[PDB]
Amino acid sequence: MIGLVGKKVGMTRIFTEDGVSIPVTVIEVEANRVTQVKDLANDGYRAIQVTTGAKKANRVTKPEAGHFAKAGVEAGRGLWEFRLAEGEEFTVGQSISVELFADVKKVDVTGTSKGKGFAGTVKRWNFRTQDATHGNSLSHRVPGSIGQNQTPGKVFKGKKMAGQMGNERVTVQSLDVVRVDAERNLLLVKGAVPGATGSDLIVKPAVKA
Amino acid sequence: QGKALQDFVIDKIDDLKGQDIIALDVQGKSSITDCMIICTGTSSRHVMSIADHVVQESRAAGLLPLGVEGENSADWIVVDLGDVIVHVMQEESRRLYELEKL
Amino acid sequence: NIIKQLEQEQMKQDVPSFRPGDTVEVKVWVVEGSKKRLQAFEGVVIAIRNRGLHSAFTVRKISNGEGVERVFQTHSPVVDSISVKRRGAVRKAKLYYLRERTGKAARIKERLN
Amino acid sequence: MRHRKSGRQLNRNSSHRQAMFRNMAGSLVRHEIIKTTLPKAKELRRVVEPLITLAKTDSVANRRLAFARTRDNEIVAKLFNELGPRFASRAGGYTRILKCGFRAGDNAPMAYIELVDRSE
Amino acid sequence: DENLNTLIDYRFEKSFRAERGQNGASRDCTGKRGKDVTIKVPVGTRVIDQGTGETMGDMTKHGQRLLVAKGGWHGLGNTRFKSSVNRTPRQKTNGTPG
Amino acid sequence: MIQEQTMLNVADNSGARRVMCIKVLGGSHRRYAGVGDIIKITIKEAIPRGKVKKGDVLKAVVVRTKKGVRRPDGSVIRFDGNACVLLNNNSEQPIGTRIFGPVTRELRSEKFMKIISLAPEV
RNA sequence: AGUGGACGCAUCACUGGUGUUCGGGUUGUCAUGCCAAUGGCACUGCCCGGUAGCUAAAUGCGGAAGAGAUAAGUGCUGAAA
RNA sequence: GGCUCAUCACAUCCUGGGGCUGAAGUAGGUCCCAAGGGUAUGGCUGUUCGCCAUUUAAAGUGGUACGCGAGCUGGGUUUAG
RNA sequence: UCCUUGUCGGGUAAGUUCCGACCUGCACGAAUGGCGUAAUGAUGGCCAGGCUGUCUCCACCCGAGACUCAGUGAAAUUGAAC
RNA sequence: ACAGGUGGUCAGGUAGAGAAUACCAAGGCGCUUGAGAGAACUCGGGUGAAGGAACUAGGCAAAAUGGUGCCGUAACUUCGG
Repeated sequence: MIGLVGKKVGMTRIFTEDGVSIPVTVIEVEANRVTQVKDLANDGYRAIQVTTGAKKANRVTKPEAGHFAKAGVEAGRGLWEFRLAEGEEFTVGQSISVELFADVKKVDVTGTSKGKGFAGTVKRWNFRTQDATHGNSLSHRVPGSIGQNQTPGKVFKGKKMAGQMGNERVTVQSLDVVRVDAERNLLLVKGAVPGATGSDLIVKPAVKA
Repeated sequence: QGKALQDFVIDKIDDLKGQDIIALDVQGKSSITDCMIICTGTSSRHVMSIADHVVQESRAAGLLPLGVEGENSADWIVVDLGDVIVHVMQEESRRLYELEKL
Repeated sequence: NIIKQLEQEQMKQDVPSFRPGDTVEVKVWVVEGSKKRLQAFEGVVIAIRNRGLHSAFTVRKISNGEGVERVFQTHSPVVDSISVKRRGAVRKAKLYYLRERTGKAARIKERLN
Repeated sequence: MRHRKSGRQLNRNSSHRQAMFRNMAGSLVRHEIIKTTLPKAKELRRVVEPLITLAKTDSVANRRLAFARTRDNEIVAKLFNELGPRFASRAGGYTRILKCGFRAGDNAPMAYIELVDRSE
Repeated sequence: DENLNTLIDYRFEKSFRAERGQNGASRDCTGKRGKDVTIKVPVGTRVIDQGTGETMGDMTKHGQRLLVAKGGWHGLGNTRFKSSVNRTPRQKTNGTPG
Repeated sequence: MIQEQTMLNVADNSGARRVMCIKVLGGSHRRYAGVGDIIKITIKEAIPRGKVKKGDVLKAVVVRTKKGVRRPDGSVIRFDGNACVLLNNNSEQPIGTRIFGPVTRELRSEKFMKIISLAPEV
């Protein structure tokens, strides 16, 4: 089925009567009004475009403003689409709430994780950190060897070495769902999800069994 | 429920020649076990059968044993039922350990 | 906002207040099979970390000549009753110095109030 | 990794930083005019404004704690006597940033941080 | 062998050679010890030799290993023979056969 | 967290007093032994009249760890001094008769009911 | 069906580590006129802690289950004969 | 030579599928297909190799001018004592 | 001292290192000195107690560079290069 | 206008045995490029959960003890140590 769109708010753990601690992630997913419905005849694939939240009218770009006007919905922070899965059909302007995830009980959450800047090789691919003593000079955490001798003479692209990590799309799969609240606009999921506090993210039913 | 299972285990072990039966009460002394029953085994074959006997009546009584220890050695072996724990021991091997000091 | 409201609904409102260095008696539940007992635990608190519903404190006792340190969560159902026996008199929030000194030479006096 | 961190060090150690704003807070109060580069003035609000709101009430202990900063009897005497009553009805924002181009030495961003009125 | 009673594994395979100890290599690389092949035998097999036709030991219990043919002795390379009397270590010492 | 090349204390009347763990068990590249595991050790100090003679290598079970265990409710049980209880080589039955000091309750799921039956403290 | 070893992603809510912009104890000395109270220097003067943030040893998850065409192989019908 | 970083081939160490088996079951022996993944820590000497202790299912074999010093060390090789 | 990792014992789980014992002295040998020697040594080797980021295994923090801006402004090398 | 070398003369207070050391008096300076960013990485350091040399050729580097007063102090020995 389709997913929902929320954002990280904080971390807390829920207590059971049996005395088991379940650390959950607080996700706030409100009424995700559908902005556009796509069909095979007109678009080649069946999907619906959805938005959430409210955006200040000054920053609402005028071409964007007309887009929501056609759908009959107010402004949003973004326009993500969730694909349809052969048998559930929706209409433009329909609002979907937390109650859709009342039975999935397993979700995969994806989003833009925290950016680490220009992180080193050790922080990126967890290298083995050449010895810092026993005569070692000016090379304590450098990558070291990156290639072979006069043979071919190139480093194969895809090599693991220094670069920028984080601030990229990443998915964590099969997260246990603990509690769903529609009246209080809450989504509690066992574990941790990518992104920081307030970063936008999308949650979908788990594709695994 | 402890007294009912205590009667259920003491009767079954005695049905297959289980001698030197003493029921201990460690309530208050220790916070792990509720009741302590001790048993004597002459040698390896039948004490394993006693362990085989008690584990299969437990499966037929609903309560699932949560741990056993005796493997490739019959000097000691334990079968657990939660509140009540049975210790079937060899007579020669018991004297090395304690008797009614637990 | 939503975090704080979620914190307060699961909060425990019957936890007594104890000082960092008092002698505290705590009874902790045990989940074993189908029947549960209460475990009485002796010791003196050496550290207090009061942080929301996840507030925790560390208690230390001596058993068979060996020191064991136990931690708890104040707002958890695992603990049942936290009672203070004698009130300590120390000006340090963190009593991490008890490890180096021996027990017999590190008795804490009463607060007298 | 400077995530959710506040306060700069300006390529200067902690010993310099405390002494740096020690003079900066005192000089701003004594004269009520300053021509310093923006990063000084931008980070200047960390110290002087808490000092001014420390002068909202007059007490012996309050002045002693205020004396621990600004390292000067003359500066603290200026507080609690005129900075207090003048800013009594104002809650915060005792300083204003006024960028004034670049210096001729090394082209650093010049800025003014000043009191609202200065009573001058 | 307690978990078997078969003896056909002796007519199907009658000749076996323990691997010869590999010759020493350059860079002062010694030869790896030939892996000891274990011949499983059912309990109660008394062994006779051509020559000293006396049993080295009867097989009664399960889980014990008996040695019937000890391995040879490794050879000595020219590096071990380094000296100034010859000033040219080139002689070779072959290993004693098992 | 106890790895190779470390000396521990002894929590039974076997005879050893200062033992040094010989190799961590559990799998390939096992960095750390937990609190419920089969850790094998060697003897560095023992009473001459005891059952074990100093220098022997034999299995053991760790009972107390300085870091502690992880309770399912975010709790740890810290100790003062790592301790172990000896084992036979072929069989995992400890040889000692008494156990000194408290023992964590997480070892119930570890299937080492020798220590649980003994050690009356906790 | 569970529980583990190695690797990867997320994470600060739990256990901690750091946390020289936070508080406190203390030595020598100088200074603020002095008592008291404070500031500088001596590696942050030496230490005890610990906000946020970062992080692991801390906790959640991942490898799939499947589908199509296949190697070795096992087959049905089946003539060439 | 060690540390770091790896790449490819299959004459496959394990995992995977089968034939024969002298395959009662388990544990195995040989061969075929299969490179997707993984494919030890220590004491001794500079040692690669190797003797031993001890783990894992495994501690595979090779090529890459027997990889990699404008990456690191110089313990062997080392002019001058 | 080629056979020397000579053979055995101690030390460690494991010791081509170290110490003790056995002499089969290729090529020990008595002022180009032999045998012991307290103390002494920035002398070679080995072992033990404490200690620790040497390492398992890396994380954070403080300063000087590295990066941006402004001013001054270098060198090896270079047949020609799309 | 160089982190180098260069002989003599005078030698304050505090605590300290001291011309060591930490601060200060008179005096002399802030060392002729700075303002920002708070990445990898390089250099000098601080601290660290559990382990305590398991790394390495080698305890290399680090880390550790360190003063005063009392008691006590081994084999050997040239009687001094």
